[PDB]
Amino acid sequence: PDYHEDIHTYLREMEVKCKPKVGYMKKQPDITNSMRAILVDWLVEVGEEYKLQNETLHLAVNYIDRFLSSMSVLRGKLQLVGTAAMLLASKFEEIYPPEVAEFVYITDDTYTKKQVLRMEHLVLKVLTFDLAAPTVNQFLTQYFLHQANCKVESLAMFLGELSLIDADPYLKYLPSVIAAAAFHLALYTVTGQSWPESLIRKTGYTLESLKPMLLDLHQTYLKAPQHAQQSIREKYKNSKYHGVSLLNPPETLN
Amino acid sequence: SMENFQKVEKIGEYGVVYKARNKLTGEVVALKKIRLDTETEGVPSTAIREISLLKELNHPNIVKLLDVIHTENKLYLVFEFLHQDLKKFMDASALTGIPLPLIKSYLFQLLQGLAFCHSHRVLHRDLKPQNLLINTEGAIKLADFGLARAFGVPVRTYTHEVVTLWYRAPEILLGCKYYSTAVDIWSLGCIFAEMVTRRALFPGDSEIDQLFRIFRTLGTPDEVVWPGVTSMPDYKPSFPKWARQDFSKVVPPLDEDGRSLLSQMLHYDPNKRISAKAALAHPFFQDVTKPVP
Ligand SMILES: CNc1nc(C)c(-c2nc(Nc3cccc(C(=O)N4CCOCC4)c3)ncc2C#N)s1
Repeated sequence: PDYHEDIHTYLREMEVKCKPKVGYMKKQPDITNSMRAILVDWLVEVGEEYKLQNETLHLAVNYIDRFLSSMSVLRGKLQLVGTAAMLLASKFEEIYPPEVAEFVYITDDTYTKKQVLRMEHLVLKVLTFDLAAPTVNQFLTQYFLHQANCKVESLAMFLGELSLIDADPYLKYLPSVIAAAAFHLALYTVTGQSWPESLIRKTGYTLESLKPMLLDLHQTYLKAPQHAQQSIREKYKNSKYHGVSLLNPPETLN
Repeated sequence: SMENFQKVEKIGEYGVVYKARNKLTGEVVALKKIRLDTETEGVPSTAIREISLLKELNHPNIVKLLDVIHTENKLYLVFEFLHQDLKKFMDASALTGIPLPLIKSYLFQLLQGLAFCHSHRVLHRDLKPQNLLINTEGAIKLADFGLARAFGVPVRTYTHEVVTLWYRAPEILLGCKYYSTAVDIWSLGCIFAEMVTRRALFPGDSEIDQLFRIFRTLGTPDEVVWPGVTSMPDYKPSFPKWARQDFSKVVPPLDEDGRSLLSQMLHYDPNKRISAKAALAHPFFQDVTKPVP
């Protein structure tokens, strides 16, 4: 309606305030980028088992990167931070959230129920109750209106989801920028078209400004079948997403 | 913590509400106590939504949250104190009625508060006289965000069990797959007429009765006034066919401009139902002032 311009402007304002530290992993003595990739891949599987929204997944990752920007954590307690973050994101976004007892179950007897409940309250304090954050997913649904191929949409969310795995180098790009590159790249792979005129007038992003981001994402697509993480590729094999993870990537983009 | 506050009296019952006083500064406030489920489910989702969304909104016509106090077993919310709610004010004016300029003033401020909400992607979903507060100067503010939600563009399928029955929208009663900002506008429409006629517009006592009270007044809808109405999950061809009636009998005291605005807030098709932003420009508000109660 007449609000979607006011909302888009407001979202561009809040994504700056809700951004994590770019170089936090260098200051964490006991954990690495490799360990973080393992945690995110596991959270993807959980979303499939209990059938949760894709927005819920994006919210949980945001909470985790902000918490680890402020507090030191040992490798043995890393899974406990992830479990409580996925629970908070469910209460905020889902119509029917899973009960606490089921979050205890999927950790396979590693932690107790009393431990999960206490970590929930600590995360709320550290973030000062600020939970309504913009995501890559939120910007993509607005971009979709400027088309209506349903296969281009599935491939677009596929590329965007892959970025959550690797802190290097995607922690230095804003969500709106990541959305822009993922859209144009999926559009050039399926049909062969490009970043629409209408969106240049809306976002103010040109194809030149998206260049450093787009070249990074292009390489991630090519080398995907050999990444140590594979939970995302198998998810988008399903016909519910039109089996988009089987298409071959283009060789050049000009 | 709480050693600086002194309680005066209990206000009502979410959680429990008190009126209290700051011992060192002299400020009067309102305290809302919430208990945590330490051995079971933890912090309630209604409290999580209410606190995170209210911290973003700052407007003269929206109640202000001052502080949040943590405790191992409890939460305390600290609000500004206001003098009375609208429902109690309407009962005190049962014999004389509410002056027209004051009705015009109150409604104008309510629309300014709602426009700010929708501009920041927030739905209220519980607008009624008991959740609206006034002071001794002529102001009015929105309150109780315990049923609120942040939406997206475009929307998804959300929770179906929403809004107090007397103030519920027709699209919800028919079990729609998608709803949005149009449901908040409908609630303010029923509130407008209640201020004028000194009684509720559609006081139904069941889900099926509520729907029929609307039909006998606005007329039974068809595909001409509401395209796609017969595809709703709870539509039935056995519905009786009543005819629309005159607005000169619905709201007698209202004049030309007032009746023009009312019929746009109660449109059947949510697409054509007027928005809060566009309503602020209607000719009815050409001479708006600010009286004192
Ligand atoms: C609907 N639930 C509410 N929770 C809070 C914290 C509310 C609130 N209440 C007030 N003040 C208030 C409300 C209702 C009644 C009286 C009251 O004591 N009287 C009214 C008649 O004259 C004398 C006695 C006071 N202010 C702010 C909020 C908020 N937020 S309502």
